[PDB]
Amino acid sequence: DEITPDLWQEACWIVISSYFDEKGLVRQQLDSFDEFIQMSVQRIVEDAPPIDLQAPPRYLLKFEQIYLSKPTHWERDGAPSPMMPNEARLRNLTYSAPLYVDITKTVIKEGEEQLQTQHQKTFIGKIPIMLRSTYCLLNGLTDRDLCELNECPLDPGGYFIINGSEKVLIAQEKMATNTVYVFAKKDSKYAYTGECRSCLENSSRPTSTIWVSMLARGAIGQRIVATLPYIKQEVPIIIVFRALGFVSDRDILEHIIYDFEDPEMMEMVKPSLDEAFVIQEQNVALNFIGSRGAKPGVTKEKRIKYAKEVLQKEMLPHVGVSDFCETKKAYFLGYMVHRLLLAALGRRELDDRDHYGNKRLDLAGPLLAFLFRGMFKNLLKEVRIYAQKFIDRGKDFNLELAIKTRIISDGLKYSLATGNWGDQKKAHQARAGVSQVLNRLTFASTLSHLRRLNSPIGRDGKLAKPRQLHNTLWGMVCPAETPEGHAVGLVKNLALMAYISVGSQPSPILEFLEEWSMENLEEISPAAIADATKIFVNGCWVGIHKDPEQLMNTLRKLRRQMDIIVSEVSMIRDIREREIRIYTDAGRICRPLLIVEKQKLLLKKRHIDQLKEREYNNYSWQDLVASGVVEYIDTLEEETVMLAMTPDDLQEKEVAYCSTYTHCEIHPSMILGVCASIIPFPDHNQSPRNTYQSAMGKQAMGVYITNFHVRMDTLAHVLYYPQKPLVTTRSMEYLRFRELPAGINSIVAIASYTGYNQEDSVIMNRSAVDRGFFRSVFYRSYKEQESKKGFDQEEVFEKPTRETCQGMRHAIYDKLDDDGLIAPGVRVSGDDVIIGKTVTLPRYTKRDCSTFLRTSETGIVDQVMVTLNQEGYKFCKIRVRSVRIPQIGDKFASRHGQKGTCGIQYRQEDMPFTCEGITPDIIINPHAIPSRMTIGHLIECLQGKVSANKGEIGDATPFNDAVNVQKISNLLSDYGYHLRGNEVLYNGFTGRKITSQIFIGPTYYQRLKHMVDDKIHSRARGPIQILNRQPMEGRSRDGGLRFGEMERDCQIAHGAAQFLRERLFEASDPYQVHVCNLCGIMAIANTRTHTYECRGCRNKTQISLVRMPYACKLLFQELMSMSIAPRMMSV
Amino acid sequence: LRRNEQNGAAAHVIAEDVKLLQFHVATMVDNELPGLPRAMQKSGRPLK
Amino acid sequence: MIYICGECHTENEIKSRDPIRCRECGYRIMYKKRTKRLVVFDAR
Amino acid sequence: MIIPVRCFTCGKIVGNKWEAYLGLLQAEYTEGDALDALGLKRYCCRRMLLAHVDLIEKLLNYAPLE
RNA sequence: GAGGGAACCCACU
Ligand SMILES: [Zn+2]
Ligand SMILES: [Zn+2]
Ligand SMILES: [Zn+2]
Repeated sequence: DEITPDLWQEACWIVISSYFDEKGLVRQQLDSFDEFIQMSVQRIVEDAPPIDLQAPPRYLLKFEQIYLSKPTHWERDGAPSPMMPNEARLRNLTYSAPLYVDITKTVIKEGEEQLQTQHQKTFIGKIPIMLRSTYCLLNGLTDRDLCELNECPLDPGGYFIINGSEKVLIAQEKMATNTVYVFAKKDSKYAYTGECRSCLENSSRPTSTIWVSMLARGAIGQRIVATLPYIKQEVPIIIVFRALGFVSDRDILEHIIYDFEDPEMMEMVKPSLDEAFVIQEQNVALNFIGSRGAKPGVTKEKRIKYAKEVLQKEMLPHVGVSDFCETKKAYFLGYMVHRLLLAALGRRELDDRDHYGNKRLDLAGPLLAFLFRGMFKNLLKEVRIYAQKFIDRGKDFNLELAIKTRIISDGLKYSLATGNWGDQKKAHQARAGVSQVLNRLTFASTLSHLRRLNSPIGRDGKLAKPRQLHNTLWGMVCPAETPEGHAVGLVKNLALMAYISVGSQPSPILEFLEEWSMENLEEISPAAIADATKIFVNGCWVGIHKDPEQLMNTLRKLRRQMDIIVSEVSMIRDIREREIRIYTDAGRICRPLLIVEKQKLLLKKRHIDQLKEREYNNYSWQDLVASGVVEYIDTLEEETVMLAMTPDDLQEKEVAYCSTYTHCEIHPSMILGVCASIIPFPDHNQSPRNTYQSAMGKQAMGVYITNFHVRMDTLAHVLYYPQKPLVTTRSMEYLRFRELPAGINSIVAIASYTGYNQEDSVIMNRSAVDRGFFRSVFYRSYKEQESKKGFDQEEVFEKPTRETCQGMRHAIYDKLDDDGLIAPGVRVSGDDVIIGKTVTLPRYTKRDCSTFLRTSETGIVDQVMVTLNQEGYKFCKIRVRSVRIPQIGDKFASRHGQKGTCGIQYRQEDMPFTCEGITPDIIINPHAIPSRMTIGHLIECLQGKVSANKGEIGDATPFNDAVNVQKISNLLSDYGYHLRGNEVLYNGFTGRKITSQIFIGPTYYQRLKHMVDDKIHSRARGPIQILNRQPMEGRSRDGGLRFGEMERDCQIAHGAAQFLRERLFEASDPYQVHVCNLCGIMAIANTRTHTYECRGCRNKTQISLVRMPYACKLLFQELMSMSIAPRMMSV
Repeated sequence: LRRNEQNGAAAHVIAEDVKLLQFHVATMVDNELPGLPRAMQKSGRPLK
Repeated sequence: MIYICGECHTENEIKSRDPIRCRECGYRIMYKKRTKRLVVFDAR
Repeated sequence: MIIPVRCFTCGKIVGNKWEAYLGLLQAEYTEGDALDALGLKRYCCRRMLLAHVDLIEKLLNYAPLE
């Protein structure tokens, strides 16, 4: 039976709860890593060619079968142990699993049979393991087993541990491969250009890009040329077709123009035929191609081989790379030329770069596969060099000594540790920030960082189009969550039900198409192409079909029952262009949609009833997918579907605005991401305020993880009393915000009281703050280790002695124990030693290199942990705890972009009060509201008053007609309050009623990480830089502030020349030099002996003292190093 | 190159040493000039 | 001095330059004792 | 993490009410009736118990170092 | 009574 509209909200949140019970939130990272480990590593090992080596004896090395173990640790003893993630985090280990491989070495001598050596399970490096993946040791463990291992069961996984640091792989956007995209290059010689970044499927190789372009009108006619890989000049397209093996113009035009009764395509291909008439043979065309190669060979036959290698191996690898597969390549190149002509005629629209179905998302799988492909090539190269050396002069080589496991191990470790995605010696020419340190300030920040997408377009670009919120981002990318500043629009976040496809083999779909009446390209005359539908499988034109509608019906029926076609395969029928494109590759972002047949949902009450007992029936989300009820639609397929926003669009009368709905949104509020789903009433706010809250929800202090006592993070922040919001969204039930909340429901009165809340400020209740309101804990970890940097050098944790250690920092050392480490529970201040480390000097046999506490960061040593690092030295980590009571200048934000620092704190007797004696916890200014139009803040406050009076958690799902401001007002008036949330407040100071009535009620506030005590900084005089002798950088180094160029301009406009001289000369770097009065060069001055001598002039009396900045002296000496003579003349 | 001119040496090795000296002096002054490889520290980072 | 083993909850005497290993279970992560010094908290 | 001793706004004792509130909720009370039975009349005291997340129970599932 | 630089990333106004 059909789901009634009164049960629809409950049913749709049931199916959403089923989806998040199965998939979770970091499914894309785990799925990509599992595909990389299970399939991509073995495929990379296979596609690597066997090593053939001759001096002579012949040696053939063939890598056959990989073996991956579980993550094990080997200490200096050498006994393996099951290495746990907390052990990796605490001991600064890399959570990696050893990768073995089966190698076969065959020996081919002269007059001797082949000899087989089976080197089974040969260790070739260590693969870092994503947490909670298949090969992690936490896989399949219950929550009790995770708690017994000191792991948080709410922790999502999806990250790596590299040297004890948690690293997340940000997903990387790229243009889709194997797809023809025609653009119009502006201000160039090309009117239009077709582009195909061709990459061969089932393999990890770089993408070869071909440009089939057309020259501009400004030339008798406009001609089509081809820019091929490894070819320096542009080649006319008819020459490429002739070199492919088709000399006649009729065959080339049959490959290009499918309907010969179309004269304008003939008119536009006329100039290319006229240009390339002088070549008429395949070998002459191959000669013309090879004449413009990377290195043109002197032998014509060498040019023929090079041109054939370019046209076969490097021209469109996806349609075919083997021998005698040139007709498929010719049909694809003709299709590219046909698309170019269609764009030239205006008969087909130009492709959109920002269209997000033209983009793929490289997740951890593809990125790690690219790395491992390069490094396995490097490992085979080094094995080849070693075995070549020991077959050249010697006769035999040991294979276990040939393999350098440091290559794979340290390359993966380096690229995951630094984020530079490439090689260590080529860091400047590799993409950076692919791997980032995982944000652990809030659980919401952890989730948002684990579901983070990145456009690798430079942030210095001032064009707006990649930063714009495209239409095709609906349901795939959160429209609110983007950073502010240089990375706006470029860094994106996943929507909650968005899933990035993991990849599949096209072989079942290809076989099914072969015997479902699709005729191949090799077996058809071109005359049949004009009326038939071209079929593309992963961008490979494989054939044509005469009945495309029943073919798409059959394909959808197969995918909906999880037959031959798997669920993540995208199938798009371009009906107007007569094309069917089937995509199975990875990186396609999709989302599940309810299937609608004849204005009725296929989701019935039986599915909802079965899902209500998910843990009884064993009915899950995957059963709902297999039932043909929901299906995953990606961005390219979504451009052909007809979405009902709600089932109310289906059950509509005579003018439903559409009678051909194909899909229905499960819930529209699922278009938001993790951080935008905690906003209550987001559709009542201005959109930049939702963006600002999506930014600040990652800076909100709560309880970031459950096992924070085990962890020693460098920066950690724990609220005393985090509360779940009184006004929640239903999407917050799957972000675990009810279990790890970040904030407190606060009685907020929006009023102007004493003027101390003006310009985005809040007044806090000091009496509330005394009771623990928004009190937090700051944890800081300090790491130190003994290191044997040489035989004589020996750092050691010792309690130092004043008459024995060189160069102490005049501090106390009594709080250290005699192991050199401070004890837990000891109060520490900014000038205190917490780790006493001395290094032996090669009577002061050792000097002080003790670890000091960061200045002005008073606190108490919470924990001290002693362990062994990777290379077996003593390693200490000390967590110091400091209690942060809310202060004037601490940043606080509601969930609506209402950031603001605390301006003052009043006690309970000074704050305004209601007739019940309720004082606000926070008073905010009214003027924060009108220009912002954060009406969702007011509705959250009203709904929270209703929720706290009724004893319930208010629902603030965005698009909900059951919740209305009038309904909340009537509910509030039912509880003895004014219906609009106003109350009569009395002045705290005088007791008189405030003439206006104050809006007051519970609103969820967040304590942001930005305390004033982490930012207050003054310098009188102190440390200076070595080179320019100017003050240092930042409060952490007791540095000075920069009196920059704009400040210099402002003080010029003020006319204050002596203040300008004070700031830029004698508050930064005074210096005195002695210059010759004749040559103007700095002289040699001995101030002790009064010997002022100038070499180059024989001058010992015409020397003058000049006061200049030290940076100006350094500038003049640098100029003299550049053979410039800056001569300071005192006349 | 002092060694290669104090004792006898070929013209081409002297020209190659002159080329290397010219490259080193130019990259001491200007390390971001186009057309030539950048002078790099052994860690792979270029020199300043 | 006395370090608690992270896994087996037992206290162990460790001298200087002794490798940090639990004599019971061979666990390499160990924690210092809470100090005996007298620390006063205002109850605020 | 644990129930606050005082209501933040007014300072009424709510630290002795969390287990009683959980027992009332286990006894099929609604949340509003459970709050009314405990004498929490002001909504400032009601947000103490209504919005409390008792994280200390899940913290007690970890084996203690000390 | 004060001994590194560089690179990259995140964030703030
Ligand atoms: Zn002179
Ligand atoms: Zn132990
Ligand atoms: Zn109260």
